[PDB]
Amino acid sequence: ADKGKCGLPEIFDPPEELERKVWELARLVWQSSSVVFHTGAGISTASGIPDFRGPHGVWTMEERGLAPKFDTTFESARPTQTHMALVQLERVGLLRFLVSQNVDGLHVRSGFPRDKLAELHGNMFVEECAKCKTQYVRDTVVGTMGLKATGRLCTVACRGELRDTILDWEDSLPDRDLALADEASRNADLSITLGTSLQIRPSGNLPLATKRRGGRLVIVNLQPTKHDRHADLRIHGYVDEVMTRLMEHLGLEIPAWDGPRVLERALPPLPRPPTPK
Ligand SMILES: CC(=O)N[C@@H]1[C@H](O)[C@@H](COP(=O)(O)OP(=O)(O)OC[C@H]2O[C@@H](n3cnc4c(N)ncnc43)[C@H](O)[C@@H]2O)O[C@H]1O
Ligand SMILES: [Zn+2]
Repeated sequence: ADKGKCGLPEIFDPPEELERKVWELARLVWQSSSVVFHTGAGISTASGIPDFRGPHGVWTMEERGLAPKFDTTFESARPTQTHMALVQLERVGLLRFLVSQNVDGLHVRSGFPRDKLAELHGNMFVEECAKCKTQYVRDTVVGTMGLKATGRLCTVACRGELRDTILDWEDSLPDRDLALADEASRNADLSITLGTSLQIRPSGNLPLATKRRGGRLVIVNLQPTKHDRHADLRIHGYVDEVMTRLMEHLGLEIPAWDGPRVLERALPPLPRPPTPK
């Protein structure tokens, strides 16, 4: 396949411009009915997992004849302030759906409901049965990549071959996840992209489905993105700093993470502060 544009220069918004943009983002969240978030490799860099096309990204370092650096294992990695902010946003009903390109499995481990999440490129902790399609969320990473047999069998008897959910460059996106991600993105009046370069299709094109129906588009990234020209608001800064300032404006606290936990279905929305005039 193609690695795309790697190691592009990073842009940083000054403290004055950044503060005004987070308030503009807060206004867009309060006024929107269907908010869909789009996450990429950048929202995991603050946890010790490198991105792909950033200054020290996997494909950027490969081009330089160097190896990417991991400051953690996927099992010892803890969800960032951004992952936990997204958990709270969903809990208070301010987040309708979450579309992710990340294989790190941090969204599931943070306690985010799996029925409001589309894992387009898979999850390295999730293995699927080839016969009944039943998914298994493991506490450790699945040893195989490229939808290959792991060795373990189904327990629902079915006894079907369990395969990884990691897609190779040539593999097609999962039908259920892509259909739900496309439906949510199309029907959203606000799509916010966090830590994604938006260079890989159809994943990168999903936030544009919002823009096609008069819906608003917000892009939060350090480097420039493929669809920068069609964003209503472009925030250049660290996703953790942007989300921390956002939660403060919304009057929401970032919840504590008490270790890896799996939530299959979303609960009814928890009480949230009243909306400003
Ligand atoms: C293997 C596979 O099947 N698919 C992978 C991956 O799933 C897919 C998606 O790419 P993405 O998720 O956008 O990573 P990025 O291109 O490196 O884009 C990440 C973006 O995050 C930005 N970024 C990094 N840290 C950030 C931070 N703390 N705050 C804000 N932005 C950040 C960075 O500038 C980069 O532009 O590309 C494929 O190689
Ligand atoms: Zn099975």
